[PDB]
Amino acid sequence: LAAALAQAL
Ligand SMILES: *NNC(=O)c1ccc(-c2ccc(C(N)=O)cn2)nc1
Repeated sequence: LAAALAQAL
């Protein structure tokens, strides 16, 4: 989950 969101950066 973190990675899925983190992609924004
Ligand atoms: N918001 N951007 C990111 O989080 C992000 C962009 C690109 C990459 C990345 C990682 C690894 C490679 C490689 N060829 O090993 C290339 N680009 N990470 C994060």
